[PDB]
Amino acid sequence: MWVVRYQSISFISCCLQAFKTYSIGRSSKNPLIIKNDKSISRQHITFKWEIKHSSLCLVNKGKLTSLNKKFMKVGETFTINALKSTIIELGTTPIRIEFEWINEVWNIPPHLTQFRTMLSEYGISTEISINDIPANLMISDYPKSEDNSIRELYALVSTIPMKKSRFLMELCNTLLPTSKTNLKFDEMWNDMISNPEYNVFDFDPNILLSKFMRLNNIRVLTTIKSEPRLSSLLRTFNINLFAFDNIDSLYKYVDSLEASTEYLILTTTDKKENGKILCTIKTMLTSIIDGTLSAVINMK
Repeated sequence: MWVVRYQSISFISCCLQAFKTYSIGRSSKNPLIIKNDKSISRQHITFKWEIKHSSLCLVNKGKLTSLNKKFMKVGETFTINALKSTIIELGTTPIRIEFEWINEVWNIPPHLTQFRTMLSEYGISTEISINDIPANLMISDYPKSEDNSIRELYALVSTIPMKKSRFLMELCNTLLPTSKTNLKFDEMWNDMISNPEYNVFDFDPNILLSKFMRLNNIRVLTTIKSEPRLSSLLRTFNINLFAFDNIDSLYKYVDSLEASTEYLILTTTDKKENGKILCTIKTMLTSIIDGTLSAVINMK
């Protein structure tokens, strides 16, 4: 997303909506007024971007406007590319205006498809396949989520932060139209992003992953042919992952394994059977984060 920010001193910030032609000046008719500076024209500078690749297009309408020390001629068109921030200095006393590209890509559940267009209109990208280039935010409704979902698994192991879906809907419903009405986008974002009632879990991502190390050296034996083929996610935690065509083929292996060998079995279903204890991803996750794994591993 594109954020612009500048400047009783009032810190103003605002999320740039695509295709809208924005403008900074002293004239009241601007979306973003700079007060208290005569070096600032009626309409001093304008800009709009459209759907990396989401570059910003600016055109200087004011007397003094400097980008990285090179000075715009009145009317000159210049652009800012979609790293870090970029600042353009305006006026005699330089008023420093900052344009940041915050490449936000969110992984969302399918029922929230109705919000994708809006999110993209404000530079928040969404995805449904866990794809390959990681996302920075996983919208998830765990524990109210499919029992053999790999999504929470993928994010927990990828230290991607997980937030309830109301976070997504509150952002679109509230802080988006309001950031316009009060030029404090940055404060709202950081309230919403640090507000705990949108958190799925009680610990920071990397702390969550820390609870994932008691796996240590253990055999994980599974009936599940998964999206990012599981073994990948768990190659991280350096764990012997073993897959079987039907729970038959897996029960075979247990007899072959020596006694007092530790294993758990990740199956379609939570239930005890043949003395052994069979669990699913969601139960394994939960026992890990809770620490109650012991009541789920078996030994031979």
